[PDB]
Amino acid sequence: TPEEKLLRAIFGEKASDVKDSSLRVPNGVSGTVIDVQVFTRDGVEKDKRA
Amino acid sequence: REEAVVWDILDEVIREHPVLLNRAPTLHRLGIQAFEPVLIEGKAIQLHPLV
Amino acid sequence: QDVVLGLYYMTRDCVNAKGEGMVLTGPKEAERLYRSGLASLHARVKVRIT
Amino acid sequence: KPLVGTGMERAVAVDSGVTAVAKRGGVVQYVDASRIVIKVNEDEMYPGEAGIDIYNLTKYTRSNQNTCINQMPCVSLGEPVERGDVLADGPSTDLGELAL
Amino acid sequence: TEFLKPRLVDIEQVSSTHAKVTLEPLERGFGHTLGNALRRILLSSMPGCAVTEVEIDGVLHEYSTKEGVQEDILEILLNLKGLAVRVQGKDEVILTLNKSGIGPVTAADITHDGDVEIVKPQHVICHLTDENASISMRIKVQRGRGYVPASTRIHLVDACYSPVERIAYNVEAARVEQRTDLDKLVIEMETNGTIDPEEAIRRAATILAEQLEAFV
Amino acid sequence: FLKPRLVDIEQVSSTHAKVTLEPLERGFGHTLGNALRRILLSSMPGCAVTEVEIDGVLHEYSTKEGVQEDILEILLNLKGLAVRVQGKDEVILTLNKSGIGPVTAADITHDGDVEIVKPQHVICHLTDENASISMRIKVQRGRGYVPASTRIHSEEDERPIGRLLVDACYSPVERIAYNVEAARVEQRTDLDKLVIEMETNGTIDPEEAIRRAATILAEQLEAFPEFDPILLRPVDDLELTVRSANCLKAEAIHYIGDLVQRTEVELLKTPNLGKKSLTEIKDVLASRGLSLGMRLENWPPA
Amino acid sequence: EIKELLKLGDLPTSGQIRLYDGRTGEQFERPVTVGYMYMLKLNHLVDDKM
Repeated sequence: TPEEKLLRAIFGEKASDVKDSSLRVPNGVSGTVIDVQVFTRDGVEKDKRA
Repeated sequence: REEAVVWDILDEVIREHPVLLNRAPTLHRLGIQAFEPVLIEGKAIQLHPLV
Repeated sequence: QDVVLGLYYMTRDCVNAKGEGMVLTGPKEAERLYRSGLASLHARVKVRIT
Repeated sequence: KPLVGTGMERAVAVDSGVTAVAKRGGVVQYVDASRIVIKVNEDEMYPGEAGIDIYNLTKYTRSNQNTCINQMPCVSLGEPVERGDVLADGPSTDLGELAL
Repeated sequence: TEFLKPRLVDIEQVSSTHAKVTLEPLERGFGHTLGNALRRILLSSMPGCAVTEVEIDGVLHEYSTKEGVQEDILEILLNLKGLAVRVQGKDEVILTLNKSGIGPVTAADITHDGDVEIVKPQHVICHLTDENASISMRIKVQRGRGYVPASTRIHLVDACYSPVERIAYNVEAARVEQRTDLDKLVIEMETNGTIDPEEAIRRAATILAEQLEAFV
Repeated sequence: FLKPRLVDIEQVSSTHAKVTLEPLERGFGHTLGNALRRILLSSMPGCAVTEVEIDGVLHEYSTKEGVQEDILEILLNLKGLAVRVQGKDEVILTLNKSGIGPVTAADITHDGDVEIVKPQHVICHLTDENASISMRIKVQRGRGYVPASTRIHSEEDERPIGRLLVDACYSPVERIAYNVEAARVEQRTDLDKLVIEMETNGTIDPEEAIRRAATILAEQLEAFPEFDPILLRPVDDLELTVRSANCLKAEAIHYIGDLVQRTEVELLKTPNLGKKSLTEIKDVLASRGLSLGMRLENWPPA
Repeated sequence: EIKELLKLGDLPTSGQIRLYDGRTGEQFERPVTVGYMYMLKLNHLVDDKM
């Protein structure tokens, strides 16, 4: 919108074409990560961590 | 961020602002009763014995 | 429940106890007599009350 | 452990798969928080393959109630064990008995 | 590993002989130990002089009837127990009740001595009925560092030394900034008017401090 | 108005002892005694182990190969390790051992202020011939119970994930009991005694504890908006390269407010800042609406 | 058999002993029942329900 357009041009920020869907720890629960498993579609390239 | 100040602000908004307490099997109108909030460290609701 | 057992155990009398039969100016020194272990909580006593 | 018991808790603990029960009697070759290796007595042992019974203990993993399910060895290095004995306790079990 | 002292007092007193003082932060579980050790000292142990024994002019006993007074001798003894006496360097003083008349004998009807001070002139000792109703007696005070009843004198009036009439401590949750839970200690006292509750607390706990003078 | 004092302190064990108090007036044994019990149980110096970094361990929920104890079990065992220090408020020790056999508390490297009260204490066992465990046991001193959960608020980069925080068990005292018996001193009407029989882990002397207890007890009787917030953020919040951050810190620039005051001239005159670093700084500052040579006039308020 | 096993433990037949308030240090009137009860923690934990 207009005020947002002014805001961006004042501060010079590129608004990303990507929205943040990242998985984050549920509010209030605190623990230690003991395991990580990555499942990949057969035929899609496995990432670095995987 | 839960900055230390906000707590005191909460103590302000809680003071004269009542809250409603209700239980599951509501029968008579006393099934819902208004109280005055007292901030408590814990996840449990403290309910006056006489009620 | 707890409370009524409290007032019941408080307000009650046995046949013989500490300070049985004595006299006190008022409730103040009655409680003062009890809390010091001198007089039993339940004992037959004449006291001046207003 | 239940301080006041019945005598059933042993059966409940053992008969349920939570605890790790010895397949065959013998002595313990190796005792780790990970695994437990038992050298089988010759009498209970079969002629071929010789062999020792190695029990791989289940370690910390997700349960159905989102609780923890983990095993600990109740035996010590080089200990006599008998067939059908508790080698390891599961969660909420003490020495073959059931501690809830 | 430094410690915590209170920092938000507010003595709210009703009238004069009564007081309700409060102490804001206090480390967890310190409110009960302070409140209690103090209540114990305040009640069971305190300097003061009231009445130990009073001779009877009409009779030799606590069980009898006086001509001119419908009050039993024990009754008048209770009234005497309720008399506020503050004495000076004189350790034991004795007064006299000389008076007669168609009306009640007050605390202002007692004899005035040098080192004796009665805080309450309106205090009622006993009534005086019709005519002259012969009455006057001698009253002996004494000291104690606690509460000593009449039966405790084995070798009679109950001696009420401790000026405290009533002592109570209420401990409630104390909130300070980022410290989770602290104790708030409220001491409520009633005295006989001889020594004000405020100083009384001080001297009371001062006894405590004297007891600890051999350690810290 | 007789004041009390102490008398024979009977030590029956490394664990516990009975301290006694002779001159006690009517009813004072209880008033002093219970009050003393309270402070004794509650407030006392303690040295309980806090932080532990072990060999190949990322979290307390794993098992190390060669030890039948789970890591969490080993932490729980360490929490029960009783040590006493003198000049240091926090010392870090180093534990090392291998081969088949129990690893006790005497297997740690001995430091200057380190005193192990239970050398026989079992930290963990060792099941294999070649299997070895090294760990840093970070022992600090404090009062009361400080759980591991409340320990993280301050945070401030506890990043060495190999470091497992443990609940603080700080307190010498286990059990305290006080009995008053009538104590007859040669001449006196009637006086009481105070027998305080206490239980400890050995890390505190009876006289010392009994002393501090009444020390604290008496000690209580002692009263008986303009400008940008962004300017006060640390330079690390700018998320510069390590080099630039260290250079700025070396030039006494610890906050953003300090950086926005400097000019390009002045920064280029520094011994360690090239054109690349300056480009980076100008980039990150411009990315948040800031720049160099910014004046805020009034540095600082309070 | 219970009382008989209490005798072997040096503990009273009543199963009741004297208890003292950790606050005032004074004794509690009447003996109270103390013992060892096996207690379970069901999983209704408040940080779930809240």
